[PDB]
Amino acid sequence: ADLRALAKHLYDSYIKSFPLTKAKARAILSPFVIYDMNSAIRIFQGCQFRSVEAVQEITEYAKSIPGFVNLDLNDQVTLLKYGVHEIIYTMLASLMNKDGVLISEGQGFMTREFLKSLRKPFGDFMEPKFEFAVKFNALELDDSDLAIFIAVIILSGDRPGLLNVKPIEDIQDNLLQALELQLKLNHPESSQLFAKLLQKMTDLRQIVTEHVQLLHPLLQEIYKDLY
Amino acid sequence: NPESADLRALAKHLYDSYIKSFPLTKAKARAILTKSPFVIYDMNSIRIFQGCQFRSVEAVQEITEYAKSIPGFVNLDLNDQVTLLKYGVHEIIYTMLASLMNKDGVLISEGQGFMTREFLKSLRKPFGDFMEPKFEFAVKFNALELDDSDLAIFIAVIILSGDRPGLLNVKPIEDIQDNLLQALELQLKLNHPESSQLFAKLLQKMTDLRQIVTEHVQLLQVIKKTETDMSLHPLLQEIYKDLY
Ligand SMILES: O=C(O)[C@H](Cc1ccccc1)Oc1ccc(-c2cccc3ccccc23)cc1
Repeated sequence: ADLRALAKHLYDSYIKSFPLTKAKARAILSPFVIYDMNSAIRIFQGCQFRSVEAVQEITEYAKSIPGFVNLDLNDQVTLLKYGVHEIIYTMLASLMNKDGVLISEGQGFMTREFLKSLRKPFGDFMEPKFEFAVKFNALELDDSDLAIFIAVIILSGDRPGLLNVKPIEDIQDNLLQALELQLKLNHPESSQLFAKLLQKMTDLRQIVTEHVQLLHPLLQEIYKDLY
Repeated sequence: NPESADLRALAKHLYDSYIKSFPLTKAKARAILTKSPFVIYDMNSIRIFQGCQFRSVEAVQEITEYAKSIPGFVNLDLNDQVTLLKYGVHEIIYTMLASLMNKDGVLISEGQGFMTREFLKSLRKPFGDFMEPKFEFAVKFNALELDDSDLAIFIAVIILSGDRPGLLNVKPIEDIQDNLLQALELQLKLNHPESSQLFAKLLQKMTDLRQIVTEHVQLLQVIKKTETDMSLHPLLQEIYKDLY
């Protein structure tokens, strides 16, 4: 059918857009372990720099989603604006376990306790994403499921200020069918995977809103607006 | 298929419990909105907020009665019963509230009145924005064209969520929600054969549900201290105490 072609195309584009896949993360999870100060504001700013990296990679991945480049430009702008943060957290889950997260494209690993011990502002920076990551990682998704999931996420017709919702929901419809079939084929004995996955978007958005809540002139200019 | 039959029996039980638990259903509300209400559209007729607290508390009682009928719920560990009710009852209040709203206003007083959206937008201090997020949700949610038989399973699903903060025995809850989600899927396929992937879109609406409740929590924090003379009910106070 159409849905396996769509799923293979999306998987191939995910492999090509994202250097460090979930499979490689699971493989690792040897990295340099950062467990304390001997191994503040530098960690937070580094996370924002990695985030701008990732925004660029995600936008490139979005352009490969069939139909997306054809949409009205304002609607592509606002879909990426509100989608990239939820996708960043979805992809960050791939790099985490209960004890820490892999950083630096897989060569480092920083511990959850070292992150939890930072001074007042930065001590809760990461803790909601660890709490979420444990739940999301319990779904035991792999890369081919995530490739379709994040596309679904990008094609969300509820973002405020959308000009033309109809083609976007049409595409998300195709994607949703493709995802449902992908999860039936890959996870036979995972009874209601589709529904549980869609439920996870509620925690995704709650993370995003809480993180928005918590939040050199040329550098200031590069790393403003898209977080 | 033999399993679809079991899901049908579950759906029928849930629907029957819904009808028994909520005196004013979506069907009656729609019938009244299209036997006719008195309309309130300006002052000529703080008080409204206390009315909303009285109705909220009554809704909490009705939803607790419904919850007791969801198969398995009363057999759960009493602490998880308290946690699920604490985290689910407001999502359910806004869900059922959408049934009573259209673009222009909302039914009040057991259906005998209708208060206009603009009037509710014109209220003083930080009260003008009380109903707006609800009207904005209601317009999108009513667009799904759900009926009582769909809603009855949906709100059960909303109660039995295994990601609620602080649950002890997640396993029985995810088993119940798995069952309820199969039941809802079947019901929506049979009852709305032509609406494509309605199940996915309904499940996606839970996101806006949670955004409504967390924004209402903030607004509540801003409301209670401006007017130290205002009063909050212990039931709602205890539901909001911990939270997020
Ligand atoms: O959240 C809920 O339980 C309901 C939901 C709901 C929405 C619409 C119609 C019916 C019910 O909203 C409420 C919002 C406000 C107050 C309230 C009343 C009196 C004094 C207050 C002082 C500080 C804060 C809140 C106060 C009660 C319920």
